[PDB]
Amino acid sequence: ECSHRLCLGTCVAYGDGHFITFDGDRYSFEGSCEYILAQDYCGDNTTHGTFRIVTENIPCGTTGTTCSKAIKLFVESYELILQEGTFKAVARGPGGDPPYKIRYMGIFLVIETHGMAVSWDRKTSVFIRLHQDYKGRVCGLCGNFDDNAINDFATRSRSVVGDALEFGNSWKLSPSCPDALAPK
Amino acid sequence: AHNGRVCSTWGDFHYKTFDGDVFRFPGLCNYVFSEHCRAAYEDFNVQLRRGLVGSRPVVTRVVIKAQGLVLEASNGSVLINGQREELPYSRTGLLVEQSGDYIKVSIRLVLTFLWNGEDSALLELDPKYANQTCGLCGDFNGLPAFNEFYAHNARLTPLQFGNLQKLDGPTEQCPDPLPLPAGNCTDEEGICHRTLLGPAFAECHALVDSTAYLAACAQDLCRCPTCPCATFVEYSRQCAHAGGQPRNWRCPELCPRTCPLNMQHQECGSPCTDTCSNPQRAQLCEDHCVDGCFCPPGTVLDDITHSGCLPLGQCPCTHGGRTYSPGTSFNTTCSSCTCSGGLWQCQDLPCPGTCSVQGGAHISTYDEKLYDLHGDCSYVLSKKCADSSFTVLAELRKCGLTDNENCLKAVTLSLDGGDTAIRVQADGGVFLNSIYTQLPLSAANITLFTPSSFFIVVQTGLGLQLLVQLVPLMQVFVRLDPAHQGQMCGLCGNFNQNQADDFTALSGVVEATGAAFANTWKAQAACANARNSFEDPCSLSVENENYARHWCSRLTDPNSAFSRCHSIINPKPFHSNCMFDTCNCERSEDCLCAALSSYVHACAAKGVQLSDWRDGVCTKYMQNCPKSQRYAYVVDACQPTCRGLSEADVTCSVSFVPVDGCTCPAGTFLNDAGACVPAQECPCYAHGTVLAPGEVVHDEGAVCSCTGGKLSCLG
Ligand SMILES: *[C@@H]1O[C@H](CO)[C@@H](O)[C@H](O)[C@H]1NC(C)=O
Ligand SMILES: *[C@@H]1O[C@H](CO)[C@@H](O)[C@H](O)[C@H]1NC(C)=O
Ligand SMILES: *[C@@H]1O[C@H](CO)[C@@H](O)[C@H](O)[C@H]1NC(C)=O
Ligand SMILES: *[C@@H]1O[C@H](CO)[C@@H](O)[C@H](O)[C@H]1NC(C)=O
Ligand SMILES: *[C@@H]1O[C@H](CO)[C@@H](O)[C@H](O)[C@H]1NC(C)=O
Ligand SMILES: [Ca+2]
Ligand SMILES: [Ca+2]
Ligand SMILES: [Ca+2]
Repeated sequence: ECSHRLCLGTCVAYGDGHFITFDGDRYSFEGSCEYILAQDYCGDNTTHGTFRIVTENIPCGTTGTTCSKAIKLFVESYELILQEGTFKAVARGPGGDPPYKIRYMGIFLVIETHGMAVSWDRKTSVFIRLHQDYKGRVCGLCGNFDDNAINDFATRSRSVVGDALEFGNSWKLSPSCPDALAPK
Repeated sequence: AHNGRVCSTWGDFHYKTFDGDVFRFPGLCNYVFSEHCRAAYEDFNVQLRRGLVGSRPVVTRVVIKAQGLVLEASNGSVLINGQREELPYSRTGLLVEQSGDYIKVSIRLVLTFLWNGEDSALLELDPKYANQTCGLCGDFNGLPAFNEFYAHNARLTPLQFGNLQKLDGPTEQCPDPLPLPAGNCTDEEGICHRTLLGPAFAECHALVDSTAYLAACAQDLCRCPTCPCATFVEYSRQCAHAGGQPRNWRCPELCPRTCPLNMQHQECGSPCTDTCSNPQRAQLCEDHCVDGCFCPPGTVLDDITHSGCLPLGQCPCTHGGRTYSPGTSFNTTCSSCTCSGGLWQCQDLPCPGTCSVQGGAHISTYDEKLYDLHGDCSYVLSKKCADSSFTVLAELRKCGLTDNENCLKAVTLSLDGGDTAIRVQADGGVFLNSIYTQLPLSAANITLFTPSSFFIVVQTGLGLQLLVQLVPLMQVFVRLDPAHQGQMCGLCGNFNQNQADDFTALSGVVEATGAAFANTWKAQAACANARNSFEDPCSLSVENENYARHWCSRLTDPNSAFSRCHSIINPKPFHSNCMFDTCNCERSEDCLCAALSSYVHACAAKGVQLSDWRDGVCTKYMQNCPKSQRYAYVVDACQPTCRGLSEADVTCSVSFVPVDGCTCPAGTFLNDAGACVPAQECPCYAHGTVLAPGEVVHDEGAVCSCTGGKLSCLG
């Protein structure tokens, strides 16, 4: 007999491109451009959604194998770039109080939004923990959080594929960017 | 925005530094256009070479060195680390493209280099490079007029300044440009003043001063009169980069531009052109105005077939590299998706769930939660745990020295709460209620028959179908009418389209790993609990290593027969299965071919007819067939029998995934003796009486004939 407290869904984006989406699916994708790690901006109405998280692989001393990440935590009209070891703020829209909070959780930058907490190890792993409210209404490379892991390979046009490369290639920000070839 | 993190080079040798300076410098050699030179380790080294095209001042070669990457742009071509590359070329942190009218090289967190190809070239630099750069672009300290031109406390002319930042070739001695004599012309017609001070750049007057640009426009007027618009273009770029919105100044006479039929040439268009591949890219962009071709609002770009900007609801869709004009549909085995609304509108056809146990150890459940099970007991493979309607049991037995060497040994379908028990062994023996029963058998709606010598089909009316493989070893497959969704229990999971609930035990919690979950479903309390296995048997024998590698690699080979299913089923778990089996299997060929057969059968379940994959492998399963039979890759029906063609058969009314195996060839039939003879040699059967072929007989006032095994009666 277990207490019935809700538990936060968890997406994990780490390493050379391993992802463990919200629904528990696991795969590997070696992408080089900017990829939407999450967003509410997918639906018959995009504009009732709030946040958006993009990531891409920074090399820290060369242009080769990845060494760190670059996160873009958009929250409504705000914005936070996570790179190079700390955060920034490029707030452009309405200038109210922050809908986020920032904390130094051990070896992590943790940024909360009262229902959506992002933890960044400051080098290459991102763990995102969401409230149960956002269930089924998110998308990107952390699946759609529907407790249905088979169809989490749902691309931009929601054409569930059996391949990881197409699913990753769908969520690149700039269509000009070249698609990643076969990972080796 | 990009307030003072920009430098530029345009037109008749006009250089603009980060902090706002402008000066003309008619150099004609290689120069350090910018460089990280006040740091212990340099990050970027961008150099320009300026030359003449007949008389036009151009940039003939750029050499960007950054973080061990060398990028030489010249002659309309790009060299990346010494090798020519086709645009666009992208890598971690780097991307070079032919975007718009230019060549843009963005080295993320380092720089953004635009090069129009002939004369313009613009650098955006990170804010962290302030005060640590040196070159024609200045020092990036923010102070324009005071610190670029003081070489040891002496003020220099732009000729001297540009001559300081000079760099000869290894064997080259390029001179310095002798000062140009006085100018003439100025803006007599007032074109520079009329345009630059005109309406278009109104708010640009609030960000970037036009004095130097006015002078440069006049000076270019002194040069050819088809090349005065370079300064206006540069002022547009600078105004856009400061943050202001430039307005369209181009008129059919003022350096007219052209764009494709659906694309308009705009100054200050949104950089992220929405395109129905990503029709909402332009939602929350961050980038200032950019000039180029754009689309009228509403009709996003079509980057899928390049038909120009197209309406959102008439542009194609893409699936697996295949183009689908909107209006088309494509149905998978499990769902159908139509290309409409700029998206895929997907509905689901009902899909029978599929559990399977392959290799005697690996289990792929209904939720497709593949997991390994090294156990030695009878495990409840599946059970509608509301009732005891059906209960598929599997007995997994240890087959070697190692505790992780298992083989499936039986499949015991209990039924009606244990009233009936159909037990398929590993030799092919089928026991109905613990009594030998040959095949086929049709009773109590249960139908047992062999589509081929490799498989046994146990079809029931309760909903589940068992398809059991005997050759090359024992594997089991289970199909469920989707009606039982979210109702079952057992090893194969509750079939509710959720991979995180598959390890739900009878105690209401999700179990951790495979073996810990399985040890709750053992049939007998006296069994030994399964144990988690980390040690890969592949590490033991190097010859086993090379054998398993060289054969199981046939799975992921893109030129292999299996490639046709790669774009549908990810073959990584199947390759892991093949590796683990072959390395651990005493009969390496048996487990190897079992893995390959498993991959083929799974793919054929998804609806792909993999064929001829046994090239130089597993051919001893071609040859070992029973006499008068033969192999067949697509066996997709019952077995053609003389009795069946004579008097129909309940057997052939069962739909099962097309398995391969040994069967009689087409145009032949197997008589009750089992030998394979053509139709002419097998008899028609009336009332169970063997009525020989081609034989006219009398019965009940009627005359009958047996033609080609077919019975006909007259009168
Ligand atoms: C949401 O989208 C529907 C069409 O799918 C449209 O009819 C409706 O007006 C939209 N609502 C908002 C608030 O944009
Ligand atoms: C550029 O390269 C081409 C060959 O690719 C060559 O024919 C041409 O002369 C070069 N220069 C120019 C200005 O096109
Ligand atoms: C910039 O560098 C100069 C060079 O010595 C130094 O004097 C000055 O303090 C520096 N200022 C900033 C803001 O970096
Ligand atoms: C699946 O699509 C094909 C191509 O449009 C069509 O021929 C076929 O009938 C469809 N299957 C159905 C409708 O069951
Ligand atoms: C099928 O099952 C029903 C219900 O148990 C039973 O009455 C019937 O005899 C079985 N056989 C046939 C041929 O219907
Ligand atoms: Ca899902
Ligand atoms: Ca300065
Ligand atoms: Ca499940």
